[PDB]
Amino acid sequence: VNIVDYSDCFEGISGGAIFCNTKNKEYNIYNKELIETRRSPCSTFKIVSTLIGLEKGVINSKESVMGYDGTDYPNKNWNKNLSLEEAFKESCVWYYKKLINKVDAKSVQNILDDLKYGNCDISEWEGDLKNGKGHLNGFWLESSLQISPKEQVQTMAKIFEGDTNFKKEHINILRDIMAIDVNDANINVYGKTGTGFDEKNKRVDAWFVGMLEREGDTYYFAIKSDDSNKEITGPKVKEIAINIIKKYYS
Ligand SMILES: *C(=O)N1C[C@H](NOS(=O)(=O)O)CC[C@H]1C(N)=O
Repeated sequence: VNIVDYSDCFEGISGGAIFCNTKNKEYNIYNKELIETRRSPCSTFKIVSTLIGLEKGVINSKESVMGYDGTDYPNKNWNKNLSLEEAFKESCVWYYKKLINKVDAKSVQNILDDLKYGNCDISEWEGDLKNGKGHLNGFWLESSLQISPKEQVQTMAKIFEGDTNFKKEHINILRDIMAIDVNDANINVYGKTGTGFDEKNKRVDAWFVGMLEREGDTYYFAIKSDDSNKEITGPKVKEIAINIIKKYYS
């Protein structure tokens, strides 16, 4: 366990980072207090909800559809019968809400327990209804479910090292749709952003969680901001993450 200083890459934004290589068990941690603090995963939960949907047969491939019903949305790309691959990359909330609402709560509880997914608290299934957004809500979006950056990395490692019961075929679908283009062919980067605002503490929950492959070595990582500036989003934290990878993990 090395405590490290990635602060230059955060360019003044409050946050932390953790990178873990399970072959030689080197944990690199920036801002240990934050890295151990549980927070809502927001859209990073789509990593796990994709696997849940595949395991239960709600979806079957990166092509699979959820039966778009014509509802109007402001994001152009949500207004179509999009595939799993597209819904993941667009972070399409209606697709993943429809997916998860086809699965019984006990099945979800037992999967989260098996993954040690933070507090595994799905008690507020419908999510943070006080924000007014109705069905565009769920337990994983600033609601009952909370996970620390360290636990995210531990979960990613268990999934992608083959240490869960999820089918290898399903793991590989998730790998395919998480792949990121970082304009450097010598590293393979995979991940998912997440964006929320913690109304109680007036801080963002801005995430980028995933994995890095670089010549035999694999690092599992989680980068997280808790800044008070509402302009700090998951996509912004992904840029920070990419800068860290390029500076320190190349
Ligand atoms: C997930 O966090 N959400 C869905 C969507 N994706 O955000 S991302 O660009 O950080 O991946 C928008 C924000 C958020 C939500 N409000 O539901």
